Amino acid sequence: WGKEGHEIICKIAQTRLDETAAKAVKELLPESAEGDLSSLCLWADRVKFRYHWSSPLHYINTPDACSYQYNRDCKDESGEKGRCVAGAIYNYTTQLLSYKTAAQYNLTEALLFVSHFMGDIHQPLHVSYASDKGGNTIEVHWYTRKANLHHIWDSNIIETAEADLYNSALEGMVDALKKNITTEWADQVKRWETCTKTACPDIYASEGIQAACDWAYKGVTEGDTLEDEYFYSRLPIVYQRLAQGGVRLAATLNRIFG
Ligand SMILES: *[C@@H]1O[C@H](CO)[C@@H](O[C@@H]2O[C@H](CO)[C@@H](O[C@@H]3O[C@H](CO)[C@@H](O)[C@H](O[C@H]4O[C@H](CO)[C@@H](O)[C@H](O)[C@@H]4O)[C@@H]3O)[C@H](O)[C@H]2NC(C)=O)[C@H](O)[C@H]1NC(C)=O
Ligand SMILES: *[C@@H]1O[C@H](CO)[C@@H](O[C@@H]2O[C@H](CO)[C@@H](O)[C@H](O)[C@H]2NC(C)=O)[C@H](O)[C@H]1NC(C)=O
Ligand SMILES: *[C@@H]1O[C@H](CO)[C@@H](O)[C@H](O)[C@H]1NC(C)=O
Ligand SMILES: [Zn+2]
Ligand SMILES: [Zn+2]
Ligand SMILES: [Zn+2]
Repeated sequence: WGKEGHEIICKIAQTRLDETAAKAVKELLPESAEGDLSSLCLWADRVKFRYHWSSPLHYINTPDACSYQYNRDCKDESGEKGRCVAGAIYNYTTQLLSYKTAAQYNLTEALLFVSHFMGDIHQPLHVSYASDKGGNTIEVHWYTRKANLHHIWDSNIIETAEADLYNSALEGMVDALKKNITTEWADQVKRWETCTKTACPDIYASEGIQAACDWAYKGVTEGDTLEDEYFYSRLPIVYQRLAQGGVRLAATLNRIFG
């Protein structure tokens, strides 16, 4: 996701932390954050080159098919196993288990990475085809503007919804997502939070590629103009994935710090 998606996910998550997790997050955040996790949920994107080793950790590349397997797909351009967003989530959640224990890692970074990557693993086109670079090479128009399909999913759909209903800001969208988490999707939310291991990234990635095939890629050809029909039909999936991301980020931090 772009800025708006990560902010939404982290705002939802921080309000769903239990007391012990809320305290740990406040302690691990720098003073400059003023206690707001969402103010740093794009930090990972800014260190893609400062920490070049981190760039493959934002996504998963799959073959041209609608399936994800950790062993097959979680690896970077040198084939190094684990170097994908799922592997990163396992890494940084494990690191955070070390908070306040008697026993090398910067746990502020671990928090910022897990927060961002929990978001990215929910963007459908972050678990999609290597052959089109997760939709980055699929050039279309979003209404009147040229854009690639990946960018439409990272940013354009959310921003257009913001402008359509929420006066070009994310607060109204956040409150509507929270409303639905409580009153429309309560049953689902309980399932989203369930994880028998730290975290369950492979579950999230498998959902993501299914969404990529069913919703993101579906019906789209190079050069198409995506407009109201695509926007209105895909918006609910975006809402679902943002809500899942926020719910799962909170549930994961609650497990880690409890
Ligand atoms: C789990 O989280 C940790 C902490 O963020 C993260 O560890 C980092 O791993 C990278 C490598 O993946 C380390 O970067 C290396 O640093 C060493 C020396 O400090 C350098 O020599 C390396 O440069 C060589 O290797 C590169 C290949 O990675 C080449 O491209 C390059 O040309 C050089 O030959 C490299 O920069 C980094 O230091 C650690 N940091 C810490 C604190 O351990 C780890 O990758 C995460 N794993 C996941 C998410 O799977
Ligand atoms: C733990 O990691 C964070 C993030 O990398 C470090 O905070 C950064 O520190 C650098 C250098 O002092 C500054 O330029 C940035 O302003 C800081 N970023 C943030 C988000 O706070 C922190 O210093 C690290 N702790 C260590 C290395 O002990
Ligand atoms: C909330 O759910 C209602 C009813 O299903 C739906 O009309 C609305 O679009 C949803 N809003 C969000 C932000 O998901
Ligand atoms: Zn993102
Ligand atoms: Zn992206
Ligand atoms: Zn990212």
